[PDB]
Amino acid sequence: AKKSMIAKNKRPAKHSTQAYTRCERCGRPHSVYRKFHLCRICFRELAYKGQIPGVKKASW
Amino acid sequence: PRKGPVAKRDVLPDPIYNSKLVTRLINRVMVDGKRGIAANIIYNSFDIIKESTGNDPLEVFEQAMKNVMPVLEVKARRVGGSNYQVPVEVRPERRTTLGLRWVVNYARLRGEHTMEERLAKEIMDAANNTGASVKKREDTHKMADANRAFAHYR
Amino acid sequence: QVQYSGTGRRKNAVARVRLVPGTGKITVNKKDVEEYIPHADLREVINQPFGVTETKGAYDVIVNVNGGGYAGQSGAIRHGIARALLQVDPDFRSALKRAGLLTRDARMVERKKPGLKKARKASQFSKR
Amino acid sequence: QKIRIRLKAYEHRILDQSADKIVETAKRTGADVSGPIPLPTERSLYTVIRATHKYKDSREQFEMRTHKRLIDIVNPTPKTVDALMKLDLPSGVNIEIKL
Amino acid sequence: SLKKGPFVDDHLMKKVEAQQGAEKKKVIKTWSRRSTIFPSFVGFTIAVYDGRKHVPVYIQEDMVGHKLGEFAPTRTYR
Amino acid sequence: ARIAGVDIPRDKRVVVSLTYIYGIGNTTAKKVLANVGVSEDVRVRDLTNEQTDAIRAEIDKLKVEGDLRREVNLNIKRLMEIGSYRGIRHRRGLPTRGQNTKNNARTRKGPT
RNA sequence: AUUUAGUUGGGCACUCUAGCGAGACUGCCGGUGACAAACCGGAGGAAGGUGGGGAUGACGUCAAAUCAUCAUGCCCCUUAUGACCUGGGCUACACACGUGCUACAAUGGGAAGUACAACGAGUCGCUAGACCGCGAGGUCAUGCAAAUCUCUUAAAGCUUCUCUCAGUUCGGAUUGCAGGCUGCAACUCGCCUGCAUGAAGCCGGAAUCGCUAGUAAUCGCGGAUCAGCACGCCGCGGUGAA
Ligand SMILES: [Zn+2]
Repeated sequence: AKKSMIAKNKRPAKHSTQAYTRCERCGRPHSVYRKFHLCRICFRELAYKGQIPGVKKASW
Repeated sequence: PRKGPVAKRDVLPDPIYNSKLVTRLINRVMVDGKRGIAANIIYNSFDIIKESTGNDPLEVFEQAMKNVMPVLEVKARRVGGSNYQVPVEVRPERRTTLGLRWVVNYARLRGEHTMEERLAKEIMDAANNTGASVKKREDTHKMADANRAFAHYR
Repeated sequence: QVQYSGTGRRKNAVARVRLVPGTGKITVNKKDVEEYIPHADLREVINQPFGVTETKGAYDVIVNVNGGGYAGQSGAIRHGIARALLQVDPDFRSALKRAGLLTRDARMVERKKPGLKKARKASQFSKR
Repeated sequence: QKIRIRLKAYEHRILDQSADKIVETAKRTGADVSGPIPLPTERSLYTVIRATHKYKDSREQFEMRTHKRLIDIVNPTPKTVDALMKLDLPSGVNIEIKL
Repeated sequence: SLKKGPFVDDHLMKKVEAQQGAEKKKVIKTWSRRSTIFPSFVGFTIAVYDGRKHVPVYIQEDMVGHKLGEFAPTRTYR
Repeated sequence: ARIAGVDIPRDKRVVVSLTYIYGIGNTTAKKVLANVGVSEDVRVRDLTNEQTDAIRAEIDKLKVEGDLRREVNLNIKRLMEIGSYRGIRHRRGLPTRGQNTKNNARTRKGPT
């Protein structure tokens, strides 16, 4: 039962406190970045793909 | 540790008393670097000595270095697993370590109902032959040459 | 007018010293020796290079430093006297250097690693 | 003097080479250029784990560096204003213009 | 809450507004978990539904500061 | 008994004669002693009887109740006997948020 | 000079930011050492023998774990296991264990004043000033796309009396009341203030673990997922042992 919850959030919400977001290529409800609209692990992997603008590895 | 030796980081003297080992006595009660409470009430306790049976704090600090002084020390050096040690000749580094650890961790053991009268009576004891830290020097004299039954095959 | 310029960097606090010939004071944030500082304003801590150069002196200090506690930015005081004596006396510089007095501490806050609690404090290894 | 622009991007070299290009075009038609002001480069943080199901401790972090430039111009002319309203090249870098 | 406006659900209010000055009924099947009580509700007997099986309760005059779901829990605790 | 309402210790100062009592903590005692405006001086109570009986009447103003436990008993007599679920949860010692009793029983029952 | 302010006269002077550079690389010297590596000591130097720290984990070792990121062959259904709604719950407590926080006290408190940063976040998001509150806060209304302005003048110290040794000016557990704010709403199932009982705790037994220095031990600031919801997390700074 995964394809109901992909088309679920594209509706306008029933009330104001159900506006939760997730990833778009995948469907992780936990640990989505609101400034990205990507989930956790796809940011890491697509960052290793060399396609996300900006982001570099970190060492200091 | 395993590779070789290591430094010891000797302490600087006070800019008030001008004595190095007084700083070593400061830096064993002081918790979280709180010099404001603990070191100042140590100042207050040695001034209590100065006001009652005392003249100068440096001389009575040397008098405490007399009557607490660890003359010997043992260290458990097993060979085959058993309780094996010997009264070793103490370094004046480790002499000061043992003696001031006796004084400070007996000021822990004392626990009198004023936060510096425990220190005042602690250094009135450690400076004037009394208190159980001087009796810890007595008991250190005791086990010196009392574990010697297994310390003469060396 | 006569005034000096000596900078000093310890514990993330630059310290510009406007040293003027006086009697030996401080106006730290234009405040005196204990209008800003508690009793930990000790003699051999602050007034160390006066015992090797301009003995006993001293001259009055103007400075503006923030960063660190009372003992941190007081460590920036020695760099001010170091750069002041650097400005003033070339022949006492060797007596400064053999007594040290100019070796800047390169220490900052240590980098705190993930996977642990702190920079070095590993977690409680609760084996069993 | 009533002309000022901002230059904001990720890196440093493309920003300040384009800054030198537009400083060239500005002080060519007139004079009196101000400084190509380095801004202290606000930095981000992120913290992402490596695995999927377990193993929270295996961190793998990412950050962002955003250099910024401010350019003022003293004593302008209508020609440097025409240079700054019909030339915003390069297009890979974005600018923030005022007057 | 209640003093900055009573929080009573409107169409269930419209179910109980229809029988204000009428006879005290026995059963009104509802959901009864969100609306609080202000004292013009005295006398009824409305079927409180827990989530699995509804259990009714009658209404006295003392009920002034709570809801209907505070008496049929979701426990089945034994 | 003794000199001011109930629960009075003897030869203790004025904040103690309102602090120990079943019904008044400290800040109400602070405002009541601020209404009169007297000093403790220091820990002993050897002062005039007119002030002690005056502040006795000032305690007789307030709700220092010998049947305050009966008041809370009638409050919980209503509370446990409408239904009620918070009447059950009152004796559970658990608030209106849920308190997650997985080790939280040592307050009342002592589950050892 | 003016000042309540560094207003604008003043330029980047010191500082600061970021651009190119120089820089600590056995770079030089004395001795040990076969003249060999290397070692012990100097000189210069801010940094001496890879300055402190990060990114970067070979072959493989362990059927370690991931079909609950996604792809995915094989066996199963497709008037149901697919899909839509209302209430619930994953937060319950007869017990055991791992982790985090608070005191168990005369090194702790209360009244007073007085201090010291860095990393950031920020235009339906942070609140200037003033008003009214024991208070959660509310009210008039300003700024702020950021080196301007909002969180945002950090805490332990410093100097007085104090509880002057008690379940106690140690401490705050559960409970009645005044409330405050988010939401469509805070019994299930958010957080906080204040008023009122003042719980237990009166330094922990085997067995443990963190760690060789601005580090242990300790005190504050911000950020994430987020309308609301940190003793957790991720950093940053402050004091600083053996
Ligand atoms: Zn994704």
